[PDB]
Amino acid sequence: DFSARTVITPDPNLSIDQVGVPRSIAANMTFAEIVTPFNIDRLQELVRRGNSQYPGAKYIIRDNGDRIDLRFHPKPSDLHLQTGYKVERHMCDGDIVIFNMSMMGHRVRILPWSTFRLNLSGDEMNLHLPQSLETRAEIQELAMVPRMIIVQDTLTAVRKFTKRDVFLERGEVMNLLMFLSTWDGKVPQPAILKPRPLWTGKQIFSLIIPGHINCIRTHSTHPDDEDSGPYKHISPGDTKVVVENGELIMGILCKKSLGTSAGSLVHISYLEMGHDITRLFYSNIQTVINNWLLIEGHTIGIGDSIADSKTYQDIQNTIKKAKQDVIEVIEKAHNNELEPTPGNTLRQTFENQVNRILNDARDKTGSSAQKSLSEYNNFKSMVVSGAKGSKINISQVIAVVGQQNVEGKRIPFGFKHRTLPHFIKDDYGPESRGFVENSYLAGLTPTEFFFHAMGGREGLIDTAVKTAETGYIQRRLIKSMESVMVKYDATVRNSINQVVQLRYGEDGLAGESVEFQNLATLKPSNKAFEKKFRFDYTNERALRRTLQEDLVKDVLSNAHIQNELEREFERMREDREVLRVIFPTGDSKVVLPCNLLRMIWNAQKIFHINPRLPSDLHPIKVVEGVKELSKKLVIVNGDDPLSRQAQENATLLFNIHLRSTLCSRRMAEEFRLSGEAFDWLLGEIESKFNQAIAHPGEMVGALAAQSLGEPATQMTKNVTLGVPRLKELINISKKPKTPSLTVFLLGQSARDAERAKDILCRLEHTTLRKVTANTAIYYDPNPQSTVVAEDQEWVNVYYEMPDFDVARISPWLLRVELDRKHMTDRKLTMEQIAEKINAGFGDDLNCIFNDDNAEKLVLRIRIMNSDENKMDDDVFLRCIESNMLTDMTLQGIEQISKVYMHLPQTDNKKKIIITEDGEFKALQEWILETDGVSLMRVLSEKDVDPVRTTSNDIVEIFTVLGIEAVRKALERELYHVISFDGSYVNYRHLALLCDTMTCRGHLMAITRHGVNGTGCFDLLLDAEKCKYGMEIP
Amino acid sequence: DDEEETYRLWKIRKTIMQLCHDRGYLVTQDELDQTLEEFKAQFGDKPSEGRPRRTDLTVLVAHNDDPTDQMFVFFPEEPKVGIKTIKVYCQRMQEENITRALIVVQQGMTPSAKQSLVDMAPKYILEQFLQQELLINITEHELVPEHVVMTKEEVTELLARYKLRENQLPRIQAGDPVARYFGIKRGQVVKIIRPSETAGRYITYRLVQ
Amino acid sequence: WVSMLARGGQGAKKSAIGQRIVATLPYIKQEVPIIIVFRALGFVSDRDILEHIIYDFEDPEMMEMVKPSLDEAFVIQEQNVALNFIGSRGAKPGVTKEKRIKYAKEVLQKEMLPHVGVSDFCETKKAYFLGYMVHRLLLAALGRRELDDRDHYGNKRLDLAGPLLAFLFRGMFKNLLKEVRIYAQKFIDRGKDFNLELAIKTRIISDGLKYSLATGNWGDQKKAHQARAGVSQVL
Amino acid sequence: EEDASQLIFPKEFETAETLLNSEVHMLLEHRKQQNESAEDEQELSEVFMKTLNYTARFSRFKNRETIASVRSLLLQKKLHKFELACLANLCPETAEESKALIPSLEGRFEDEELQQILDDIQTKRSFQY
Amino acid sequence: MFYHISLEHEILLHPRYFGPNLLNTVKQKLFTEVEGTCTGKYGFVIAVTTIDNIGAGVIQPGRGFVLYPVKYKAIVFRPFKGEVVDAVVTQVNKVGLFTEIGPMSCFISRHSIPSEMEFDPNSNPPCYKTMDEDIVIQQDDEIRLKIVGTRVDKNDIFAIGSLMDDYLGLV
Amino acid sequence: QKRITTPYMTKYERARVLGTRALQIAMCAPVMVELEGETDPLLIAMKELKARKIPIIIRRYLPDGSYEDWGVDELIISD
Repeated sequence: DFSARTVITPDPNLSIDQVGVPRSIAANMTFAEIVTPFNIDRLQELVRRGNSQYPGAKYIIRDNGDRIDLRFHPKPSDLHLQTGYKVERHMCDGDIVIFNMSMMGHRVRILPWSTFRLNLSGDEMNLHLPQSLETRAEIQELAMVPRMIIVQDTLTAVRKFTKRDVFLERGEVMNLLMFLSTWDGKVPQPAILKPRPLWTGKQIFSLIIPGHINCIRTHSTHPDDEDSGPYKHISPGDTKVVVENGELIMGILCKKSLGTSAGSLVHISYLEMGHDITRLFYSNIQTVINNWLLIEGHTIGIGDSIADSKTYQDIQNTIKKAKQDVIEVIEKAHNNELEPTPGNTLRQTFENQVNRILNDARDKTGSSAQKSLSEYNNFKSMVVSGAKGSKINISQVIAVVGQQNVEGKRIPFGFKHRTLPHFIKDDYGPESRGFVENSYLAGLTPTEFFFHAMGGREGLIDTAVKTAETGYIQRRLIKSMESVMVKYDATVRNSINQVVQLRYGEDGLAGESVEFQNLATLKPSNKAFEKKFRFDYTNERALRRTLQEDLVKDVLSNAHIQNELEREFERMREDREVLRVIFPTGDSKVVLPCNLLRMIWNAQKIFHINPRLPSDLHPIKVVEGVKELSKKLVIVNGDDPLSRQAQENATLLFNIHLRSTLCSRRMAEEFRLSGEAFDWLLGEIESKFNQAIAHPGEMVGALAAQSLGEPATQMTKNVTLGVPRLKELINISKKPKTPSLTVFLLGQSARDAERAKDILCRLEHTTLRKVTANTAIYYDPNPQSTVVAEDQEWVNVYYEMPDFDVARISPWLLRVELDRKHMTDRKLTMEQIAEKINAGFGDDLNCIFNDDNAEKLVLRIRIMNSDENKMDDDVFLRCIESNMLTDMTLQGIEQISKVYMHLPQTDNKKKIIITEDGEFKALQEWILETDGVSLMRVLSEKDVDPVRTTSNDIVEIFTVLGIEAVRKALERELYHVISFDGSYVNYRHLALLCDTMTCRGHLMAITRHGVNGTGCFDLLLDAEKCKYGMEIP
Repeated sequence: DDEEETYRLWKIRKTIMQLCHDRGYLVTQDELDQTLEEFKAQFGDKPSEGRPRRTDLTVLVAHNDDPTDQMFVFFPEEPKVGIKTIKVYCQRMQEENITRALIVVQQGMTPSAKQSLVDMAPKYILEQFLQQELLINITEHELVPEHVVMTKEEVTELLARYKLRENQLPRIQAGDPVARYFGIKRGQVVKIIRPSETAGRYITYRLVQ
Repeated sequence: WVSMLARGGQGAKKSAIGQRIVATLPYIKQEVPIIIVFRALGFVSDRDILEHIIYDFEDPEMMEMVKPSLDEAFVIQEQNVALNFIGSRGAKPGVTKEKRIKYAKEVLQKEMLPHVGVSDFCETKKAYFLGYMVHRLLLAALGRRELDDRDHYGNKRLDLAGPLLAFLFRGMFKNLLKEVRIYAQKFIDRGKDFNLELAIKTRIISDGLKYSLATGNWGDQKKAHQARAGVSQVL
Repeated sequence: EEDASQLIFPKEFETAETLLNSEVHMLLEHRKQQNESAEDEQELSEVFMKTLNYTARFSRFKNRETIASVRSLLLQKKLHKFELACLANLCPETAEESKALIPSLEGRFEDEELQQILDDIQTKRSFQY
Repeated sequence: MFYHISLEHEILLHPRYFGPNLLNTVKQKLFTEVEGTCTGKYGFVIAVTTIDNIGAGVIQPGRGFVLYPVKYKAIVFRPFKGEVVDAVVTQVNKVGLFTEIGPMSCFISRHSIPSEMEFDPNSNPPCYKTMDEDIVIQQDDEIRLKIVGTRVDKNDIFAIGSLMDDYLGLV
Repeated sequence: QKRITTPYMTKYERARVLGTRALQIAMCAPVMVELEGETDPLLIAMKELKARKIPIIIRRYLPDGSYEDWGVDELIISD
């Protein structure tokens, strides 16, 4: 029953799940309901109301299937209904509706006005009503908003609300607590009892936090040195967020702490409590903050944009300094003083230097503007909380708009060498080329306005096409993975029943319950790891402090316990080695199902564990308990060796992290958990992991497409990225835009710069055109003539030897000069060039080279004597001349235009090698990024790493390394573009896309059709269980 | 260039010897990590324009499980490989009564000669390898995971546990460089133990078809 | 389109001469060398060809570029041969040899460069404009002249209701003569005079302009070509 | 049981050769000419008139020479006969458009080569003014 | 879609047409039976190009009508399922766009039309236009649609199209 | 017996079992558990699952064609 579309308006009072609908729309919509004795009267009254009154029924269906219209009401008897009938009663409060392939269900609430109401936390929409009860029950159980998951108007006020300055009087506190649904009914004790009660904002928000959840976060304006300083726990600026037993003890909340992220209050509550409790957390925050906002209030005005005169002078001074610096750079290029970089040309180098000066000025002036804003300033409040806007937006409003780049470059010369008629010809100044030195508040000059429009026009065009392209990818991905689903054997299979993945995400765990954490058994070196993990029972005094007197005696009484303690450490050390190969990059961050660190903290608070007193937990219990827990956690159930081997692989990281986090030393050194606390901890881990198992019947393929398509909208040496690369990755097209290849060097040359140049030259393809200066065809009657005067001195001595002079020689010549500068860069030699010409072309012609020490290099080429004795020699020389200047490769590999060599500052490119001490260290190794794909030949080159040398073109990798290597390469390219803008996507979703494409053994283009189901189990009735039961009537 | 040829031939020999070891044949320890300095010493002369040629580069190895399953690695020693030379090699192999042999073909191969590998009798198994391909070891590449060939006994047990069919398992082309490196044919399942970031280790099985 | 072949291609003779200029006539399917065109105009002498194209004989850079173009047209020395050469690839080549010259003569005189000259005594004027087009190409090829900007509004003209309706008015008027001719054709052959009142059709002139201005599709929907939508929109 | 996207249809149509919308107009015109004057018969059926307007409106080519050139140009490639008329009739602007509209082309045509074919059709199709 | 086929049709000829050059009557009769009709298997027979050959005339016993199996070359319009082809809009209604693919008429349902489109009864003439007004489908508008399915009714083929697929619309 | 599927009950199974049972309850089906005034059919079925009384038997079809009969009571639900 599709409804009429209507505009959308916000409604903070309504819950996020609830949706507001007008009476008129609900009147047209009908919901068929089966009448039952328990609600026979309810249908009897509603049908009596009629269609004129809103709470009525459009039609009534009898058992035989006949539909009777209630508009007419011909007979009272026909109005009367019997049990088992179906009545199409009009939609009322409490009904479930579904609208925007993943759709979220909502609970309809009737409101007077016409426009729809949605508690966002505009565009028209049509809400669909599920008529059947079965799907209605299913929708409310899995498709509700709480299971699917804050406005910017609340996050900004939340940051102000949690500020230590905020103090609430008794009267104000009453109103805030009234809107709190999850309130125990008891007013908390004021923080400041005298001289007058004053509740802090955190105290009110403490009740908002549900249950007891512990998490540590940091405010956006958190100085780095503050954590290292002595005031780390007592934050001078309240920039550290800590929650204990569900109480916000300290810290100002913001998007980082309260907004959705890897670690946040909402995220922690979702895992700790669930979805239903989390929704109340959202509702309480929105309602309570809104009421308080009426007291504090949020606004914006000119005063925010008007900065102090001191900063204005600095901004203008920086702008003036930048403008003068640009002129100086222009003057240097005017007088030829500027020297181009070896990796760029003069024209491009000048554009780079000027861009940095202007770009740096905007950032420096913009940064000063951020510091200029006071705490009371409204502009600072928005950015500080991170709700809306950005530091760049304030910079363009206060300090400077910045350069207006068009098509990735400055304003082009639309006219003859001048951007606009007003500017002089061939003007490369700031104003002429579009540099906007005036902020929005100050006002732009007439020239700047047009340049600003040109920059804005490009963004609008890009935005218009970005949505069209990005939307196309979303539909294409869903179709190719619509049938992908997890079956009851914990395997991922499509409609054809082909195994895409043995286990979902290669682990068999859901992507929602997993939480980010960093196991600390790989980063520490061979000195810190042993001290922090290996239990030391030799120190009598230390054990007494850590363990009670009886425990110390027990461990030192029998050697059986001592052996187990050392054995547990050996397993951890063994786990340390396997992690290194698994994580060559050495990053500690990893995705795991349940967070042990948070769970341990919860146990400490639940049982009130204090580190002062000795821990009564037996260390042998930790190792024994962990051993039992590992067996209980099962991914591949079975007893066959394949299942046992798969089980270890599936839980390889979890067991390693579990043992490292839960060990004898840590449990008695820092965690200090008691015996009872550990027992509860083991049970919680087992329950959390069991709930983390991928439930069969989940459309992981559809989930992955949505998870991969959402970041695609926020996407948009020169390496193409964003939508253009994303299209080319799914579009297997043989010829990408910029198919670059990264070359990694090894050995001594990998460190030196000059030693890496020869590799650069031997990889880059150079032709005679790039090394030649000029060429001409001169005439010499006799061999000894040499009409050219300059070369007569050196040709004579060389020609004395009768080489190829046994017979007549044609009087033609093909003398060609070689550029001196180009030869030095390539380190070429005259003999090398001559050898290729003779060997490459054969014995058709003979070449003569001069001394290298000569300032000008002369290369004389004449047709071979044998061929001399139809283009005999004159026209042929013209033909051959063009050939050797176009398709002649003195040294290099074809399809390689240029090679970019530069030391990589990024850690990923840098080689990471385990040091002798143990701590990870990243050395500096030169990397040569080259345009084009020649992986087959580039890899088979001297002083080139055959392992780490990888290309960005999947097609090239397929023909060289195979389909299996493409799966990893495709993952890297997909992750590289997704992570370029800072967005992150779960690896399981990315792996699924690559596996499906490579499932058939060859690269498959994503289904271009892009047109765009719980049937793996059937419910069966049992007579034995039906023997018991009494009918309600 | 004679000096360039020494490295080019040395890499082929080093990769070829490692190819047999990965396949499952008995290979001497010294021949796997044999150094370039020893490449010239054990030949005693420069390959190009010298006594050391490609004909004597032929190596003989025996399968670890059974010594009677020897393997051959022949070198055409010519810019292009024709039918006549191919017929000689298998005819030469007939005397030794061997079932598998490897041909290290140069960059150019006669299209007619390619048909020789298709019309050969089922007991004939000739695998072509370009000179450029063998200059680098594909297996050692970081992107390429560890590949292990699954025996017939394991395949039947594997399907029984997972209740899978040949078509359901992921497919891999027979012409893949990794498949050619292991010399696997249709109906063979390759165990891929890749270092998955999520679970650490993830074993995947692909059927050649 | 007076195009210039790229240097990418390689051949026995193409590489030698290298880059040569080829001009495609509006009614000639194939690309004929520009040099042959001048020969058809009447400038048989090769020097006259260089005079019209190259204005500065002192500069040798431009002279070398035109040399390869002369090689293709060298075999065609006489003007009649040049006219014969062009007519060979005409859209409707004549059965007899003399007809090819006539067709080429009409194409170059009328079809080619109508604006510079439409009569039969504008050969000198037409050649000068043709040489200028080659000269403009030479400057761009050598890089001494910047390439014309596609988006430059000076290179774009705006057609308003006046210019637009002027083109449309010709469509009905041209059809109006056909209606008069066809109507009179049956009358004329019978020998009796035909009244003009019936000959002139008011509907074509009235409905013809009203049709496009209402629906928005220009031209004649009877014509087998793609229409222009989006103009004459509802105010 | 038949689908154009998957190139599945009754076996009878395999022997048939596809025709362009503009080309069919010529065949209809030839049929129209003889019926109108060559023989005195009943007026042509309404179905014939309806398709004549459709072909004329969507006729992408002026004369037979343009039609023949495109037919010859596409015949040199391995284009299937079903795609021969469908591509010309649709006249996709770019290679990306053709593959999405024609799933079959994506199977055996690359993103670059096909683009060089569609643009050739553009140079042949004639616009009103 | 247009094809060139060689079909077989049994022509029933009355004995009244047994006069001189009776083959001409058979030839002209074929220009009325298979011409202008719409067979459900091969689609609309828009026109006939030429006649291949005329088979021997077999006299049906009892009936007395001679049967002439004749082979002819003709062009048909068979809409294949799941085929995208241009169409012409003939009328627009709240139910959905009504298109015209050559001789046949194809109907587009409202659901198949993208959700962004919204029917406007106020605008003269009616035309499915979205809120952004970027694309509008008026009458006699050349639009591209994909035929999801075709059904044969009363010796005629009725097609159902959709525009949910990418690049379907005014372009 | 010899059942290899997870002992726990998936969310999809829980939603369908309650939905089908709720539909049955609305059609004058008997209720095993005691009725304490719960009118809404979903609530009646929800407590039935809690008490492990729903007669519905889940037949999970394995991808290989085999099926396992898992009872709702046998499966471990999460409350």
